[PDB]
Amino acid sequence: SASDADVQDQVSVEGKAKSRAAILDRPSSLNALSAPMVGRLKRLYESWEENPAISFVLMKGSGKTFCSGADVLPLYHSINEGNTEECKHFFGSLYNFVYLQGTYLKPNIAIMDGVTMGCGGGISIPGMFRVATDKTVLAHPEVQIGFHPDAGASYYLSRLPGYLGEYLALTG
Amino acid sequence: LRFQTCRLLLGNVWNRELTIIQRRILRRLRNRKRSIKKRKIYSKKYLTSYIQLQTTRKLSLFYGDLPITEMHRGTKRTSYIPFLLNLETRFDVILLRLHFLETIPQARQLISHRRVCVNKGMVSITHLKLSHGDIISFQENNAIIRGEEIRRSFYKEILVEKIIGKLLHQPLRMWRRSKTEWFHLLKTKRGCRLLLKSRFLQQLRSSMQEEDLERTKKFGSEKVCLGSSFAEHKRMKRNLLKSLFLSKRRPIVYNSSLSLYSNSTYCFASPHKLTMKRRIKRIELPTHYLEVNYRTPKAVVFYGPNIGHIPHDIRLKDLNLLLWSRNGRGQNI
Amino acid sequence: LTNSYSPKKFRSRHKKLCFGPTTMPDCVVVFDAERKSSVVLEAAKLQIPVVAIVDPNVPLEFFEKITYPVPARDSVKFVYLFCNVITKCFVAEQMKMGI
Amino acid sequence: TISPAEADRVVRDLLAEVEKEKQREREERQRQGLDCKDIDDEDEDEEDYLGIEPFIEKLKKQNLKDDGELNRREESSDSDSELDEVDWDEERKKEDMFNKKFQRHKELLQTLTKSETLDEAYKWMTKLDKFEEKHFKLAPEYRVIGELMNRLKVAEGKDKFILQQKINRAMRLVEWKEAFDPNNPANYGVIERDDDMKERDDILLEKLNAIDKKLESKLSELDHTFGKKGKRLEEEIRDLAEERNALTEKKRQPLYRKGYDVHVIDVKKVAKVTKGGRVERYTALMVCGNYEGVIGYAKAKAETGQSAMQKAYEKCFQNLHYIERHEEHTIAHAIQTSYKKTKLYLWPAPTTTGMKAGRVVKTMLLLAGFKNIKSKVIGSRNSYNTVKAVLKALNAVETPKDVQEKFGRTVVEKYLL
Amino acid sequence: MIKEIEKDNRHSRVFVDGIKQKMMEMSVLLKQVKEPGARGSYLKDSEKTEMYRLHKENPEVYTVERLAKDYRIMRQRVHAILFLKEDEEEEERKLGRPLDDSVERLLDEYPEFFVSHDREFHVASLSYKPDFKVMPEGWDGTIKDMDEVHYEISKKEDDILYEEFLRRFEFNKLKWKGEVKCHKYSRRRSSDGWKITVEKLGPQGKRGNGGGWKFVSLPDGSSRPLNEVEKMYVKREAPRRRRKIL
Amino acid sequence: SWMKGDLLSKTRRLVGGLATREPVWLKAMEASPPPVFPRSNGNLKKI
Ligand SMILES: [Mg+2]
Repeated sequence: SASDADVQDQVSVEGKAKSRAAILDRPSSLNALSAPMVGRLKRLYESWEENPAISFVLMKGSGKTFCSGADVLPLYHSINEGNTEECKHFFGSLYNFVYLQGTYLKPNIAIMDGVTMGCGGGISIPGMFRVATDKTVLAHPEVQIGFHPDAGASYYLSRLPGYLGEYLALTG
Repeated sequence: LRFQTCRLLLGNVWNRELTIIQRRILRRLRNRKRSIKKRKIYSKKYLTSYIQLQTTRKLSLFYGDLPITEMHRGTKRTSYIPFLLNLETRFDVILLRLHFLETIPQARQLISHRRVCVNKGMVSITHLKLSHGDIISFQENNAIIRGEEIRRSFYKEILVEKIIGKLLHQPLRMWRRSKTEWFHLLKTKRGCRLLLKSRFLQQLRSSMQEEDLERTKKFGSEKVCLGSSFAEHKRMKRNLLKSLFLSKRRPIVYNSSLSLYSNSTYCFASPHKLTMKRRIKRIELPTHYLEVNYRTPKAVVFYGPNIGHIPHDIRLKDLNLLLWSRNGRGQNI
Repeated sequence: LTNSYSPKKFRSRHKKLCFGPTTMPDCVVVFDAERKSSVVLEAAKLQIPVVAIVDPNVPLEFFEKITYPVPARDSVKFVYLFCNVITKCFVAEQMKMGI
Repeated sequence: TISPAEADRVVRDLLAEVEKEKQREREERQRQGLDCKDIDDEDEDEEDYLGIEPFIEKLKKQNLKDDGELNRREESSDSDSELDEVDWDEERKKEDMFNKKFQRHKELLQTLTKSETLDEAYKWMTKLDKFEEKHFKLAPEYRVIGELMNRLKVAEGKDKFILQQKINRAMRLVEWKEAFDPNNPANYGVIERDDDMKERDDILLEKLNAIDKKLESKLSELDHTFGKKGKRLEEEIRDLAEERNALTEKKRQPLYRKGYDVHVIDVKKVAKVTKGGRVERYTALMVCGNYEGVIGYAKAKAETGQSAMQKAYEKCFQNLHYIERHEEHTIAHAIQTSYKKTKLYLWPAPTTTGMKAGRVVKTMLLLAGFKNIKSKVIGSRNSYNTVKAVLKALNAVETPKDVQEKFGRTVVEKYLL
Repeated sequence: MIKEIEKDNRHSRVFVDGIKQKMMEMSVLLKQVKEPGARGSYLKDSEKTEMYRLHKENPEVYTVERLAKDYRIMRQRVHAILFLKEDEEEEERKLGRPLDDSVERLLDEYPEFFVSHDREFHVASLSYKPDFKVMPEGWDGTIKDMDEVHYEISKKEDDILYEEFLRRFEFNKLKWKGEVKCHKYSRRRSSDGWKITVEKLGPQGKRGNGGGWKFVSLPDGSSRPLNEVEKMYVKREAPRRRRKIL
Repeated sequence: SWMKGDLLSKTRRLVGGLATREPVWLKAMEASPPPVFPRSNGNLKKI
């Protein structure tokens, strides 16, 4: 159709010789993940894993922000309208993408070139390679919004040395 | 006339009985063909003129002295594939393929003399094209001689091809004296029945079965057999190593396991053995597109011919200069 | 390198008799700033990789045949550092095999 | 084999068995009433089952005429196998090569059963593993083909179709890989004498190394030696240099590759002028190919045409290119190149078209494995510049894999779309 | 413990003694692989006699599609085999004795003396013409399997070839029985004259893609719709919107 | 020869097509590929 021209702009693809890069380009929301963005990302990564002409995949972000987490305003307005189905579908799509990232058959590399919050770490930290820069800032302020560090953040924070996972998940 | 074409083509393209003198000539002709094949590295005209002219001559002889170059030049196509596939649907060619007759000139004489029917109507057009659905038969007063000659062709075919060269590689004169006794047995229906039900032909059949099995190893058949059965072949070695560890850390079992593993390793790793003895050339049956009932005899066309199943004795590398076929896919390409 | 199986004859004290290598090298490491030898041309002719230090004024015909360029001025200290790093890496990999 | 007396025995037994069955059926009928008009004069004189009696009379007459040697072999009639021309020494060397490997294998399995210590048992197990992984190792492609054949015997319908096509492709690839592997020394020859090659090269390598150490030591002791001893060391060094030169000559054996066809493109007489007259030599241009995408060429000059062809034949395997083909029968797209003043056009064609080319282009395209290409040589038809333009054209084709890597995008055949 | 080793040796001996069997079924599968769809086995005359019995007994259950699936041949060959067996029994009823079949049993008992090529299913011959499309950079999507597309092409060509065979074979069958003239001196006028077969031309007379609508117009002044034979005549003379397969 | 590309890609295509036997250095180059830098447009700036 023609209505998905905004989603294809929100999740761009750059192709190289044997590799593909997914780029987050939602500068209004600081690259916050919506349901169509997660659906497109899941479709792209499934097709790239199936393709034997692609060696490894990438995930980048455009702007000063890598990914500011999930776009919760749409879920808030959906919960205000009574039905809870939209939030549900967004959540199993996001956790399905995180599970795909954790079990991915080819190498995957994330370039973290800015602020990473919430599920932004959840789509990248289960990957095989992770590149951090001097602009990379990682925080988990889910307790200060009334929510919990989901999207696999209870997997990798709990495996940090000592009790640093608790400090990060409680203080943000 | 026709034996002299062997001197032109340096091999037995004539298909009648050779004398002693003609066999002595063929020895020298095949020596010439061997010395020419070694000489091909230093020949500028080998591909474009020599091999192509010899292949075209062989194809003309194969289809009953037809002008193959002229008729193919009538079409504007470079490759011979559609031309040869169209030739296989001719009425005289099909009458040769069904083994209702022995040569193309016999078939042309029978069709021209108004003695073969297509869909119960007499058709005297030797170049007629038969499409799928056509029914071929003979005349009612003609079919009994055709049945007798078809039986004679098949039984003297087994006696003159499958018995002379398969394990009875006898010298010429004593085999010619021996053929009288073999011909007397075919005089009766009881003799043909008893030759069919005999342990002689059963041993010949079993040896040819084993011989056809051995030729499959040139394609790496035994390696595919090992690849199918990799897990249990490994499990045999796991069992041997487990037994030789457990029952040794503190002997018929060891000898039995060693004999089994060595038998399996020999059966799966032995290379293909191409022996000195020449392969017997077998009569082909056109069952991919022609359905035959040899009792009357009658036949029905139900499909189209195949470019890889035309029974010419031309090598693939020579004939590829005319066909230009991507061989190996099974298609008419 | 391209004619390494050619015969050689002893003459005198001379400039000393040396034969070519018995095995063809799998790599050539070159320190030829003034291009006094035909090493890069013969190695490119024989499909052998070349590790060399490249000056700013290297010709395109020589630069095209250098598989592993190292852009530097070939000072004594840099050649020492280059060779020390090469030596240490080679013998650290070689000690990992029992050798 | 089967004795001819055994054949006479079995045919006489068959005729006897015919007579015994006839008399037994005659007895069974005649005891139960049943007159035997269908037994007498219906299996004896008026059977005529094949119409073979005139052939018997014709053969009987031709067997009582001439004399020769009755057991003399002659030339066969249905001979001309024509693919039975392979050098038998390599094949009878394969047999005892496999036999020596198998005997070594049997010896290690018998040594594994003769151990007493599990440290020794583990050591001989690792020796067996290193032997089997180097001499009795099955290629992984055959494991893929075996798994696919396992799925195929229980497949039906669309799956049976698709698996048959996939295994057809795999069998073609493994046959090609086994026939044209450069790592197998069985895929090489000698050329006319101008693991056995492995060890005969290793012994010469060790001899050359020993001679080089000896030469270095003698040059070392020559540097400090003056007088007649210096001359004696000089003569000793010259003898060592002669030995090393001869041993270096002995390693230069040119090899040809099996499964390749080599063809002459051009043999020319060239000339040079001196004060004594014209000096005439021959140049030979030749091409080679394995019909599977590998093509090469060489040009040589010698005193005679035969010698020039021989030098080019020895040189022809030293510059081999790999050419990508589309579906093993044509080029991916239309290509136009020029080398000097020779312009070459090549056009891809569908699968029943054929090769439309002049002899130089046709020979090179045939040896590279193409089947359906149209071509045109425009301008100069210098055969050597034509060869070079053909190689320039075939290396400038951009395959769908090349486009896919160059642009970072998926390239699809249009009929699969 | 040693009983486990004995069962392991039994598991090894049941395989090693049956290696030659596995090589035999592998040879048949190799015949099917190297020529895709080739059935690798040769169909015997006794199997065709059994096919004729199963068709004559229960034609509603043992149909052409079922007999083709069971004996792994094409439906065209099933129709041909059934016609030839019908003719064989008509000839043996006219003769009074069963026909001689020496050639058939020589072919049945010793198939290894001969080469056969009898096919199971149809594989289409593709013009492997290079023609490519570059997808967009952000294309998510799955390329089709070329074996799947080859299967669909082959099945379409199989359906076409089957119906063309059916039409030509039924026409030749009732030419064999004697309902088609085919000889110019057997085409004679009736006592009232000639029947005609009148086709309606133009866009307003079309019966569909294939030609115009037809009626008969008898010599007595009456007209009638087409018969079944006349319907076959209509169907066989239509233009076909394809190139010639085989 | 007439093949295009650098040493690595040309050697990969030759080895894959079974034209040349695999050299010893081919795996060492594939493990540590020669370095690549972006296009620079050739305008060197005065420091
Ligand atoms: Mg001119």
